[PDB]
Amino acid sequence: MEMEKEFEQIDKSGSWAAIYQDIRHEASDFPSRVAKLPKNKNRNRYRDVSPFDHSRIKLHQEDNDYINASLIKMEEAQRSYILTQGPLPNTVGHFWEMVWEQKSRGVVMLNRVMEKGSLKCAQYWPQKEEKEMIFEDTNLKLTLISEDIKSYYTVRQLELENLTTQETREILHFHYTTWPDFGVPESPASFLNFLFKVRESGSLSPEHGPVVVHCSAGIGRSGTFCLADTCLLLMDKRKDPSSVDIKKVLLEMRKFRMGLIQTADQLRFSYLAVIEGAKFIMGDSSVQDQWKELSHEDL
Ligand SMILES: Cc1ccc(Sc2ncccc2C(=O)O)cc1
Ligand SMILES: Cc1ccc(Sc2ncccc2C(=O)O)cc1
Repeated sequence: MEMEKEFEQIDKSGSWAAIYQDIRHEASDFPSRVAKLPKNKNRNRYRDVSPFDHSRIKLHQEDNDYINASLIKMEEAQRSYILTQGPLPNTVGHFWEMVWEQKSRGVVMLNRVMEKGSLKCAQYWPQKEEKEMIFEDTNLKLTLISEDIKSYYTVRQLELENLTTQETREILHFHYTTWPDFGVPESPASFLNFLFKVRESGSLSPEHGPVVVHCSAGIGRSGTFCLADTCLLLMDKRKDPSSVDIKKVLLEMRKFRMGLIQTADQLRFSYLAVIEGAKFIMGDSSVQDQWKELSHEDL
């Protein structure tokens, strides 16, 4: 079926939980043996969220090459993403090692450091220009260059230096700051405006390594971001945009990391985002300005 009318048909029939459970039943199951080795227990935030062996990102280190991160490679859309958990106190150095080794330009963060009164990830970037961070275990230095705070998100320019070779690179940090502690946003307008800002930066483009995207576990909000981006790109590439099947795309992405999209509410929100985003793309270029306005990002 098409998307927008399949959407109204699930709303009127109130069957989002059943649709989502079907996806869970059909999703791939691949081994994650490296994640479960005892030496890696303090490298995993959640015991039930692990990268598959076949798609996990390897650190270029001979002692322990493990990080909780997966390469999602979308062949028809010609986009790749790295999805990872929020860094832990003992993995912030591994996190920036991965960014360096994979030649990423951008990092997309979809959570706040504290949510629901508990820590959801480490403070892994510097908050003041004059107070840089040094990661001694991986020999990297990280400096805040500039920060632009908007109403729904913040963009930061960061400098990452490999202290071994004295090479430097500019990394862009895209921080969506307004996802609610419970549930999903009422309108997808600010999330879509954010996605378009990441796109406009070059961070998703083939001349760079894959974008690194995370939330707390790296499967829920993170899955919503890459699912919406890939579906919109396929609608632009194909002769028949109504042939894009969001459930089939999600199952393809779940071949590369378990658990993407964590609730039926996140599934419904992903449909909403793709539906509204397809109107702004067209050919309606003006819709982009509309999203920006409706997002009230200023202040
Ligand atoms: C490796 C790297 C190089 C350059 C930059 S940007 C910059 N650096 C210093 C002053 C100003 C800027 C600016 O972009 O205005 C970031 C990272
Ligand atoms: C064990 C575990 C912990 C956390 C997560 S993320 C999550 N969990 C439950 C609902 C929603 C989300 C979300 O994606 O926001 C997944 C698994």
